[PDB]
Amino acid sequence: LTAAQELMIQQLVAAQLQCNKRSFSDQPKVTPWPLGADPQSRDARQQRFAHFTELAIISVQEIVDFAKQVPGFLQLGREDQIALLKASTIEIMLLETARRYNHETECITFLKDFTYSKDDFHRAGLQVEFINPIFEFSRAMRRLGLDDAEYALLIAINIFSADRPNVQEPGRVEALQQPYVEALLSYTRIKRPQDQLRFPRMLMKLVSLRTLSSVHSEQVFALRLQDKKLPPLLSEIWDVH
Amino acid sequence: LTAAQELMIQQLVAAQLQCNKRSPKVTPWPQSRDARQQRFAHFTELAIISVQEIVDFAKQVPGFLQLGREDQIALLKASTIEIMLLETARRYNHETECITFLKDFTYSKDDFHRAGLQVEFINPIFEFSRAMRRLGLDDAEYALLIAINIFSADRPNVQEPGRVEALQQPYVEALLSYTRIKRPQDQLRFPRMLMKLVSLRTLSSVHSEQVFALRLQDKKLPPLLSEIWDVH
Ligand SMILES: O=C(O)Cc1cccc(OCCCN(Cc2cccc(C(F)(F)F)c2Cl)CC(c2ccccc2)c2ccccc2)c1
Ligand SMILES: O=C(O)Cc1cccc(OCCCN(Cc2cccc(C(F)(F)F)c2Cl)CC(c2ccccc2)c2ccccc2)c1
Repeated sequence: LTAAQELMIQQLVAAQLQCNKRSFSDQPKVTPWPLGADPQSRDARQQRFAHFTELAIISVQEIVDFAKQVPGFLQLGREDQIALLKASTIEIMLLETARRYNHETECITFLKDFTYSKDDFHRAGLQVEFINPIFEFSRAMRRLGLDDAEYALLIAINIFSADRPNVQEPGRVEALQQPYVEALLSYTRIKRPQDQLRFPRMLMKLVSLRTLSSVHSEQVFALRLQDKKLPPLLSEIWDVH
Repeated sequence: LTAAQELMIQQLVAAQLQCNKRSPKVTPWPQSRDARQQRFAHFTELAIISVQEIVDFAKQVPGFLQLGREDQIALLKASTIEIMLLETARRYNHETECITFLKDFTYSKDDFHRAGLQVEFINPIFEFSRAMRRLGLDDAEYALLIAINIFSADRPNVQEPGRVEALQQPYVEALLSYTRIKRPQDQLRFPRMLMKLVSLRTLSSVHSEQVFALRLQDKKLPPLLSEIWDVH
């Protein structure tokens, strides 16, 4: 690896780590999960869903801040930064969620200590069409066994996707993406020099994330039909309105 | 390149050319409402022709008939629109900004609008087409991309995803080696190609939205397309 590729990876990893520290700091601010008689009532379902929207709000805000720290992001015009973040945020959340899936327990751990089973998501009113694919994707991500440098680079590559809607300088976005693809290629070559299909398997995950983003749109659309509104920051990125 | 890999690549290239060479009669291309439905009927029929090619090509991709019938159907259902977009990109002429079906039938961005397709559908297909032309894939690269697209284990309703992924592997290896030997000083060739598979997933959603917009606009897919793209 060149010094510049090493610097680049260190920057992304360190920025990610500041984001994690913020999550740990805000865990005490989150409205506790109802550990109630869990009486299959309408009230506690709303409380679970609301508690989940707060985790999502935390992640959406960290993603905004992380992207300013990604070398090159600030060279794009503000309208393209917005467009790239609009589209890639849900995909980055899915990657960060897969990274926190525990295949042994079949549970996901957000923030510092908040851990959730399949049925926990079901209990917040999320549809099976949403839950099941996210868990499939997470266990697929685990088989690759990505480290910190690999997750971070994948995320940067995801941010600089030139086929997002409303992008005004798509060629420019592709040229900012290329150094990240290059660093991921060189890094995987050096780390597992005898698994040559690892690199293309990682990029295939970018493909899966597009489908999941679609699934997510249908979930939010099912929310509109159920009269469940999202909080302002989430509504701002994901509702058509 | 090993003999097994040359065999497989050549098989795809020759299959692709024989599917093309062999492929009929169509509704004449003719602004009134009768005329909208006309142009639309016309393109619907060109799309059926393409579906027939793709289906015939898939059953000749080594690996495809090793799968159960259910997975065969599931992978074709999902792949068809994506391969069609790939074939459409291939028939884009950069110099005329027009797309040519079947040697002869030629159309511009306007022609697609005059047949009542969303602009939200047309503009992304033309963006993809021209991006695909910059990449300049050769016959082997296209063929191999298509086979890789077919064997995506994450399609809806796949029963044996581990098997589908196992079958995708040798096509991915063959594309890696082909690009290393045929373009040795373009390191990112290979990943740029795989990144088109990402674009295609999103184009697939855009297409579902266009199918949905036909449903509320009282515009019916003909039965062979309906079997693929309508719900229920
Ligand atoms: O944990 C951290 O440190 C920061 C972080 C990183 C990633 C995710 C995260 O919180 C996610 C909270 C759980 N979640 C909420 C959610 C996300 C996106 C949209 C919606 C909504 F629009 F539907 F409201 C919701 Cl409710 C759900 C989670 C999930 C996991 C497993 C099955 C089903 C759902 C999820 C969904 C989409 C993307 C990522 C996670 C905090
Ligand atoms: O010409 C050949 O040799 C065989 C061939 C190869 C590729 C395409 C093809 O048919 C062209 C049909 C044009 N088309 C119709 C269409 C395709 C897919 C879905 C739908 C529907 F769901 F809307 F019904 C339609 Cl109407 C549209 C075409 C297009 C190009 C550019 C802008 C807008 C639309 C297209 C759309 C999607 C995928 C491929 C082509 C025959």
